[PDB]
Amino acid sequence: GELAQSIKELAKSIKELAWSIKELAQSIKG
Amino acid sequence: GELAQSIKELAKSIKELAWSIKELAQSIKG
Amino acid sequence: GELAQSIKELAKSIKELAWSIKELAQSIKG
Amino acid sequence: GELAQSIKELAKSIKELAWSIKELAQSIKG
Amino acid sequence: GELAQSIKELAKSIKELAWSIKELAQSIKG
Amino acid sequence: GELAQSIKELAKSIKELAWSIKELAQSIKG
Repeated sequence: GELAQSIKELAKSIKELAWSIKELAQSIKG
Repeated sequence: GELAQSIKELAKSIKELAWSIKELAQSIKG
Repeated sequence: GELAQSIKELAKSIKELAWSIKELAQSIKG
Repeated sequence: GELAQSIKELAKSIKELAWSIKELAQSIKG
Repeated sequence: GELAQSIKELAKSIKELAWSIKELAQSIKG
Repeated sequence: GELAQSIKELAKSIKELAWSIKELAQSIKG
C-alpha cells in the first residue's frame, strides 16, 4: 500500500542526496 | 495513515537539502 | 502517533537548514 | 514499531548532516 | 511483498549515502 | 522472512550512516 509507496519515494530522495554530496566533494577539490 | 504521510514529508525535505547542496557545490567551484 | 509527529518535526528542521545552506551558497557566489 | 523507529533515527542523522554542511559553508564564506 | 522490497531499496540507498559522506570527509581533510 | 531481513539490513545501513557523519564532523573541525 501507501506505506511501501512512501518508502520508495524516500529511497529515491536519498539517492539524489548522495549524488549532490559527491558533487560537493568534487567541488572542494576544485 | 499519518506514518506514511510523515515519510512523504521527509522525502520532500531531503530533496530540498539535495538541491541546496548542489548549489553550494557550484558556488565553491566558481 | 508519537513517532509520526517526530518524523514530521525533523523533516521541517531539515527543510529549514536547506534554506539556510542555499542562502550561504548565494553569498559565497556574489 | 521498529520500522518507524528506524525512520526516526535516519531523520535525526540527516538533520545532523545538514548542520555539518552549514558549518562547512560558513567556514568557506569566512 | 512490496513492503519488504521497498525497505531493501531504502537500505541500499542509505548505504550509498554513507559511502558518499565518507568521500566528502576525505576530500575535506585532504 | 524477507521482511524480517529487510529490517535488519535497514538497521545496519543506519549505523553505517551514523559512523560516516562522525567522520565528516571530525574532518571539518580538523
